Amino acid sequence: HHWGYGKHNGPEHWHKDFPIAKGERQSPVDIDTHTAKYDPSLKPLSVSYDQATSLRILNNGHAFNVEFDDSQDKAVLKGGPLDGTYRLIQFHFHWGSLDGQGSEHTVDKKKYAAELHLVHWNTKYGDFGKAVQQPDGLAVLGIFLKVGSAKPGLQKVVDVLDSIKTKGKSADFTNFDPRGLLPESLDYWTYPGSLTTPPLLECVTWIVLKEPISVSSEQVLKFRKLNFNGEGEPEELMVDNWRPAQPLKNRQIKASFK
Ligand SMILES: [Zn+2]
Repeated sequence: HHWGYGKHNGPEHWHKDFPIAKGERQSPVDIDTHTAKYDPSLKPLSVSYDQATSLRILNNGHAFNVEFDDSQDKAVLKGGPLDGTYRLIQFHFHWGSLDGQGSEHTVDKKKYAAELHLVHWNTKYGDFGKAVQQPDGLAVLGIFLKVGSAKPGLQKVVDVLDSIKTKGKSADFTNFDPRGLLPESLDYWTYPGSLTTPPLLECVTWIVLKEPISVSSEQVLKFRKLNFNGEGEPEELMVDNWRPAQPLKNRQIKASFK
């Protein structure tokens, strides 16, 4: 015990250990599509994942992370609102107990069934731990998931989840291609924000794609069989591991598209 997503340790309690939870640039936020303004100076997003090297998948007790080798510029995000080069370190998801909830960002108050976060750190700061101390340290690519057709490129992830059911379990997860999780369009919204889990550091340029990917009910059902607890502990399904929308405060959300 420790922050989490339960009644006694969930998002409304995080500010006691992490006072930045009530900060000026917290995430996620609701994206009001009518208020977001098209910014013609935003540059196309460059997602360069052809040399991505996945290594491992880990249940960390709040989500599962697919981890990459970030010891060289293999998988990088550049362009869009970003200055410089950001290296992929891990992706993970947030999801609900029901299809009507699960995403962290919302779009005109709509909640999606889940949200994928591809986390990248700015190579100008040398390593992730230094990057999170900087206002432009991370770039997180957020992708909404809706339930409908299966996402073929997700299936290798869902099929390994039985081997990392409980907190602290990991499994080898090499040769996974994250290009198979992207939608067709790279149109996006962007704003300055934070990590959505403690320590809630205000170090993220968010890039949230407009186009959701579709996953099947069977795929998200397997997410919901994971556990927040460790092996041999009372079972607590890993569901509703999302932080709700936070006040936008003095921020503007920009759109890459008209
Ligand atoms: Zn996340």
